[PDB]
Amino acid sequence: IKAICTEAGMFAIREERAKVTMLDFTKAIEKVLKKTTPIPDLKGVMFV
Amino acid sequence: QMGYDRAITVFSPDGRLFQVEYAREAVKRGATAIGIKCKEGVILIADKRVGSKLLEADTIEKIYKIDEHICAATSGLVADARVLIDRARIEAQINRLTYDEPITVKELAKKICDFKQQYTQYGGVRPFGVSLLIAGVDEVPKLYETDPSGALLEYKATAIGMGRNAVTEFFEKEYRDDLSFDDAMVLGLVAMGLSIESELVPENIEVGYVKVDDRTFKEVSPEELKPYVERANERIRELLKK
Amino acid sequence: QMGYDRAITVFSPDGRLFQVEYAREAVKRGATAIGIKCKEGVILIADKRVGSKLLEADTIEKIYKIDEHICAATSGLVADARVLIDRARIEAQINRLTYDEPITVKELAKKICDFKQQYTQYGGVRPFGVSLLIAGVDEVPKLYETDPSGALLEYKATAIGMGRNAVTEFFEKEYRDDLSFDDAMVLGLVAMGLSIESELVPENIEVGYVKVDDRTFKEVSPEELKPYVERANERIRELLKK
Amino acid sequence: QMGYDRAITVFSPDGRLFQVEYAREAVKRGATAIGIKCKEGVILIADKRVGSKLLEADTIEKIYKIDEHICAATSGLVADARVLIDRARIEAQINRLTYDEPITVKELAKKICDFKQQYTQYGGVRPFGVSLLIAGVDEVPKLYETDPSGALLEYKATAIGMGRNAVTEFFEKEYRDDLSFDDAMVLGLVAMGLSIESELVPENIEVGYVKVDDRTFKEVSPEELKPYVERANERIRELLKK
Amino acid sequence: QMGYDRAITVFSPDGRLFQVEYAREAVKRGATAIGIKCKEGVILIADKRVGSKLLEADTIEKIYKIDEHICAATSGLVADARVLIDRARIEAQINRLTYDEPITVKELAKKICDFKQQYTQYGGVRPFGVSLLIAGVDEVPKLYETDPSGALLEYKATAIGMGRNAVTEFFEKEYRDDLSFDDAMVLGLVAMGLSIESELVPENIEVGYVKVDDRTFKEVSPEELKPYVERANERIRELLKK
Amino acid sequence: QMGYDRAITVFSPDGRLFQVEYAREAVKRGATAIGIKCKEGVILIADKRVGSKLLEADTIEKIYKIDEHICAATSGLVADARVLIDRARIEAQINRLTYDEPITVKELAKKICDFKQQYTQYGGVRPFGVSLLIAGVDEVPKLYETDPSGALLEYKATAIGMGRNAVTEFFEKEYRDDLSFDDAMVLGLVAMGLSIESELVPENIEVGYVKVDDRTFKEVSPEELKPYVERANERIRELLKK
Amino acid sequence: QMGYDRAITVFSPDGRLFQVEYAREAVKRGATAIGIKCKEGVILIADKRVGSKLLEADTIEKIYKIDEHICAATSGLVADARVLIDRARIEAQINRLTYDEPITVKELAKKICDFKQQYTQYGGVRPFGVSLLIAGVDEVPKLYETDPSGALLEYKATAIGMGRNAVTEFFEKEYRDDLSFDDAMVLGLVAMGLSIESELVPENIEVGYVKVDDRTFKEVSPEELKPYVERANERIRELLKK
Amino acid sequence: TTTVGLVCKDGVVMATEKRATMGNFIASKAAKKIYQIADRMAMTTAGSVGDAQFLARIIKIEANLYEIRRERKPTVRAIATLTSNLLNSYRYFPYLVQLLIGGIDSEGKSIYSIDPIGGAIEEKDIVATGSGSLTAYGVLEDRFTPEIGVDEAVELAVRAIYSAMKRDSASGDGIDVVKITEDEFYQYSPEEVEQILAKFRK
Amino acid sequence: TTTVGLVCKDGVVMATEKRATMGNFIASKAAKKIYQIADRMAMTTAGSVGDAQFLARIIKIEANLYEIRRERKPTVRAIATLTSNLLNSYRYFPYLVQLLIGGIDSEGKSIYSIDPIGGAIEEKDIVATGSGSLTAYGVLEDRFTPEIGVDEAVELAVRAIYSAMKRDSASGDGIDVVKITEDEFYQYSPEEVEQILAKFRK
Repeated sequence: IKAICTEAGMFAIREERAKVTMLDFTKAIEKVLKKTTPIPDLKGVMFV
Repeated sequence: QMGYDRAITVFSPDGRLFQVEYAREAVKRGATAIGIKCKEGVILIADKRVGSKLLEADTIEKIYKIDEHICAATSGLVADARVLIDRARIEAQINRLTYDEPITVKELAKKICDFKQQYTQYGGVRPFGVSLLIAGVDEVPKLYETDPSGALLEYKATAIGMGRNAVTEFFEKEYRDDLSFDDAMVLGLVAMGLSIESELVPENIEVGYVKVDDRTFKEVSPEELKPYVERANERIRELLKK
Repeated sequence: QMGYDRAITVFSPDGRLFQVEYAREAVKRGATAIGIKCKEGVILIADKRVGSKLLEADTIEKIYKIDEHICAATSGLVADARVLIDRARIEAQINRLTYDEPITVKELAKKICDFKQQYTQYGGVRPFGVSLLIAGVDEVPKLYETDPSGALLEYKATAIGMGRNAVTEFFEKEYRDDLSFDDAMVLGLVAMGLSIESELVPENIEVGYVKVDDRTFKEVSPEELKPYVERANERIRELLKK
Repeated sequence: QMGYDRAITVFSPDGRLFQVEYAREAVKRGATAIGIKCKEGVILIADKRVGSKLLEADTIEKIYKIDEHICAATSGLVADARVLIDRARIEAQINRLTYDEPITVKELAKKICDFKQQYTQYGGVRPFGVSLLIAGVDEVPKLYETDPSGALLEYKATAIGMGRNAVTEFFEKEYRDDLSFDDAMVLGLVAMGLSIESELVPENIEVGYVKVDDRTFKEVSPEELKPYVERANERIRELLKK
Repeated sequence: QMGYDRAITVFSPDGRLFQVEYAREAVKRGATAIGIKCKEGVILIADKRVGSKLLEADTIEKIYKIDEHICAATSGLVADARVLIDRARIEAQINRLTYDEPITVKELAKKICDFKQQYTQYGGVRPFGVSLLIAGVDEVPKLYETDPSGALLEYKATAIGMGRNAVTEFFEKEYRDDLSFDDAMVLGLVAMGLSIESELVPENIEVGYVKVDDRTFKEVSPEELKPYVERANERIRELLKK
Repeated sequence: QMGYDRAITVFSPDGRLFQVEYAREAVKRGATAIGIKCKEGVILIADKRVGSKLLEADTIEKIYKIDEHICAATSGLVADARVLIDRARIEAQINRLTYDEPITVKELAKKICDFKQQYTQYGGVRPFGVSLLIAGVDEVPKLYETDPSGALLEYKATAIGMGRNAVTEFFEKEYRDDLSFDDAMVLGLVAMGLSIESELVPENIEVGYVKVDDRTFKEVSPEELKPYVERANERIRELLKK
Repeated sequence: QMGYDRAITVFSPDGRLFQVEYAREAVKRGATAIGIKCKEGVILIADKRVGSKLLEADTIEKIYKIDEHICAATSGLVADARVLIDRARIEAQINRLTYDEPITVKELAKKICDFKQQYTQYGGVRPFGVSLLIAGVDEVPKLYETDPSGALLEYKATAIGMGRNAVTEFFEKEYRDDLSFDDAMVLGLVAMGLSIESELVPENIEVGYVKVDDRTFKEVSPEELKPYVERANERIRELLKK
Repeated sequence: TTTVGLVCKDGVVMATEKRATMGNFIASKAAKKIYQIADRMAMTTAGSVGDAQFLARIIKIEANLYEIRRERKPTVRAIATLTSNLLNSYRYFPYLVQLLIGGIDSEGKSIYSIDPIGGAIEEKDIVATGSGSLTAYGVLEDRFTPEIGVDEAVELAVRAIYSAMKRDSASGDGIDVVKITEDEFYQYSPEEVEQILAKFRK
Repeated sequence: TTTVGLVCKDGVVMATEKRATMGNFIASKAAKKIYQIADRMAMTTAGSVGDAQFLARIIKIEANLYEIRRERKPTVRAIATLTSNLLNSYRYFPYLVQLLIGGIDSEGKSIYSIDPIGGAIEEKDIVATGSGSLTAYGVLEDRFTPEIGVDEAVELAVRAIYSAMKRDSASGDGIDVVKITEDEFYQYSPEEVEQILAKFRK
């Protein structure tokens, strides 16, 4: 969680701000998920 | 757990069948299907939500005609449900053949539960990972939920699928026992709206029902969904802001 | 871990083969049913408390007609119950087809035990995880317990499921063979009361009886159960003070 | 480990069957039985003293009439007994169907074992962890014990169940082959008394016999049993003071 | 993940069958096959691309005819396709036996997904691991993807295979319900050429199509693909510069 | 890999059935069988050297007769070769029984693939560990390779077994369709030279071919082989000056 | 590689059946049998040597006639040979039943091999544990070796069992194609002596042969084994002096 | 032999003759042709005794099993159709029986006439069955009243059988009548029934 | 025992005479011999009541199974073939019956004649079938025009069978018309029919 917070603030810098918002958060989270998920929920198309 | 979940034959010292529960975790992957039973008819509302705009909306449905005054929904595998429910058609048919009396909704449920039950006992073949909602009206409305075991539970308001926990919470609060066909219909559109977590368009949902007077199955056209859906959207937006 | 409960074709070195005692643990987890034997009949009581107001307060059933002079009550999976209760009703009738004699409680009991043991013995199929109470009056009142093992145990009065131990203690003290139909009925309603650690209201229990002087099954009507319960609640309350 | 004991179609490196050796101990895990042969018939005595006042004194039973003039006791798992004795009885009348011959005691047990041979060889099915003692008079008295494996041993006096080891020792000094029917009947009881470690009450233990004058199965009700028991009870007292 | 993929009976804890998951990868390893349905018919195009000139001019066979106006094409395991398709032809002939009507694409699809479903239930037989796009014109054009799971899904333009993802993205922008017969089939060639990442020639694509206006299936010669291919190359080129 | 390969039933994360592809490794070890098509017939050349010289290696034999215009060569188990060829033989003669037509090259291949495949999907039985090339001229040259999977790939020249590697890499440069009957027979004989890495003797090799203008399988005697072998031996030696 | 060897439905990742490799080692824990082909017939010899004199070597057989012009020898389990030669006898004769023709050596070798392949498809049956050498004269002498794998190979001199290696090195030097009956016989005897590492005694060897000239099987008594065994034994002495 | 049935608004009233006469023969002193399927359901047969009795055991056994299954009383239709089907599946063992399976349920009162080729068909008025049926119709159709009770219905069931008996030699006596007034299952039994025709002769 | 059928221009009309008698029991005279397959599909029978209703019930059940499973109304040709294949199934015992299956479907109006053994052939607009077949063809075809409607088609149906009845004596009086216009599936029953032909015969 401490690394994700750090990713988000860094994301803000890339977006030319000092404001951290929800889209900065969502990418920051994904970066960490990339590592340790993906687990496919694409098998939900085979379930009614 | 650890080999006492890797065959269906097993038991656990918990006294669970973990294999059946995993079969029930299959029901919870698929989408919500919700039923209400009221004194003037029975209401069936299914998710028809498409993953894409290249997916055809016509069949991805849950709702199956079974009898003249019986429809049903399914949650679980698609594959399992159509084979299982084509069995419920046959069964309804057998009854009409040999007694010349259309199958009651209760008897039907006992028969198709026992069919799932040979597949739960047997080791050589898996159970289905499906629950049904079997809704019909025989003389007066009836609503049952079939478990993946084959357990049979009578209900008056029920859900299966992914959206289920919130729909359980919802019918605690909201549902009343003096409500009509029209009033309980809208409420089930607010409940489908809750579970999918948006204000419904009437082209990602499908309604079938059976009234006592009509004593028929009908399927609700897009033209005919809209007054319920518009009424719904008003109360659905309020729960997505509060 | 044990490795003696992978299949029912394994035995323990202990002699208490574990996989059918894990079919026993399945029963215990399930919710209660009590059989109480008197000299003027037998009385039989089972849960109907199940679920909240989503669920029916008229959930069918735990208190099965098997005959029009034999009843049965259950604990364990109501799925495993379903198929077994089906076989019971045909079997009982099968005695009738080939003799035109009412099957006695003892003879009915031995046949369901034999059915259970087909599934128990084969290793390519699991036992039923359900126990049965069979109550009738053939012309002497009789009460048996049939184990998920398909083993036969006779009792003066007995209970199964979560409340087994509370009732067990309850009848240990109080149960006599000199109880009348009224006395024994109210005593078993006290004992059911204790099992769920709560009062009894007439929709949480279904109660049936087989009378001596009629030898026919009749189910006590909801408002007809209300005066037994009314006197029972007094006592259940005294003991939940403790 | 050890075994090589999760399959019955696999022998241990000793060459033994762990699975059957294990199923032999389940006879022992269940209740005692005492069989005694004398020269004026054969008495089979079965333990029916079990559980508290919650059970009826009749607890089934444990001493089935197999044929007119042949009876058997059971020790071990009840479920397994129920089916074993079913086949036993049907085979006893089958001999009369094809030969019009009262089945020999000897042949009946050999075929009880032959059924059980099949469930020891074929891995598709469990062994029965149950042992019957087979007492009758074909025209001389004979006492056998049938085993889970299907091994077959003629005795002239025996115990099985809980008292198997204890009572073998009792009978090295005490038992002779010059005992009277009455003496024998009392001595099988002293030993039974030895097994539970307590005075016997005839109101919960069941005795049958086949004499050589009779050639018919008879059963001893508790009023009759009283003087036998009174001569046993002095000796059970003598034993439990040393 | 582990132990939930060693048979088709077992479910994993999320309610997913990991055996079944590996079966979608089975679809995705194999060659791309695209279907594009329009008002005037339904066109089914499948990759005929060969990794050698030592394979046949037409390698037999990527697009099967399975009834008068019903065709399917394959992706995934092409070994299983031979059996799957042997069956699909027979089922569509069968309905012509027993009602002497052209089978509808939907009911044909249901029946083949029952034949998968049959090998899914049994744990002795492993399931189909190939996906077919069954396309035909009945009352109106219809197009399905029948999955290894035994599920049908209807789409209005579709894909499966290697190229599966790329052609979902392409049609999301480019496909519309305003597309002519010609504008559609041509659009599938564009879809196919991106997929292989090469200009198309007639020997690396196989086309059939279904007309409404003829109400018959035809299989288009490599010669009469030549104009459409030419038209297609411009768009493919632009796409491969993007 | 592991665990996705010690059964037939298992799918791997790749989607492949490694079990079947390991029976293609059973083929792969021993020996060259070569097929080469041309526009004036099809020529099937096969290895026939087996062990040392005690072994008679002028018989046993890959080029089995199957019809009057159908022949197949084998690579892989000799054990599997006999039954599969025998079935093949059965299916050929079924077409004559029932249509009074010699069966077509395509259909025999199609069928015998389906037969191998049936056996792939069943568990507790394996697919055949042998591969054939199906050579025939119905009215047209065809050359097929039928796989131990039960898939069908038509080639215009291929090889299976040990020599597969050599003949592919050779046919990249050499193979063309401008070959005649003669140019193909010598050219496939060179192909086989490279595969065993030696000069040919017409003693250790055997050729059958199906010509369009005879419509016969004919089996070439070693005196007849020899002229063609002279043509080839000079080519094979220049190519083993690499 | 480890664990691709405990089923026969299972190929290993290296391509090879190691299960079969372990079935060819059972032959080699048997006693050698040598077959040698001459122009004047076919001679079959077998090691009747027995490890003691409490067994009677003469009766213990080794070498059985199969047809009136085909004989066969075994190596491996006695047990598996009994099923296999009973197969053989019935099959040889079945040819005579429906064609009235004494079975051809190739053809019997083939039909026994197809039997042995069938026990190698299914994992439910243990593959054979013997090999036969099939030697008769149909119209020409043939001398086959059948393999437990269910393969057949033509040989002109061969062995099976533990001596297989040594008889190969021996016949590699001294085997000729131009041998007479008397010379072949001698040569085979010499060779058996190398394998046992010691002299021959008439009383622990069996020799049976089928001449081309006569086409009747005849079996060599100890009396008539004598001339041949002096001449052979001098050579063994010399050869195993080195 | 001959059996009669009529549908009243107060019940269903049917009649049998227990004796089955070839033409002079006495099959049995008394036998059963009226089978009690429920207190509201009846089975009255004309045909063979043995097939009728055989089918009846099955049916009695399935009426009570069907009741326990729906937890709802058997309908008249549901027993009728079962017998049509039971006959056609088990026809491998020959059947020569006509059945009249009738009674009372929520829908009203009705009789279904079943022939051994199959069939179950709705009757709300008049039905008669057997070799005496042709004569029986003559009587029943002239004297039918729609508003008729069970009280005048017994008099008629008597009159109808009584004429078949006096003009068929193959029609035995021992006339039993069953009445199902929706309150009980009364059997008059032979002795009273014989006295109904005592006042129609003399 | 004779049946007729005609396509009008807008419905299918079939008619069946009630009077079936086997021995000394009249099976039909007040009970049906036409069964409902689907809403506007019927099947008419000439032959025994028992055979006709037992076989029709299966076809009726499977007609429902068709409708529901595939969401497609079955055609006259669909029901027709199915019936043919089932008459193949059992033919060990009596199962020889002459069926006419017709009505309205979503490809027009059709009648199909199903032979006793199996097989199905089509009839443009006139059928018969029965033993009155020869008399019926005349009456229907003379008064059949391409432009006849359902009202005057029901009148005709009665006229073909009642002119035929006279030459026959496997048939008697009592007749049912069925009219299938796609606005009603009405079963005329004896009362009504006797009254319409009371004006067209006297």
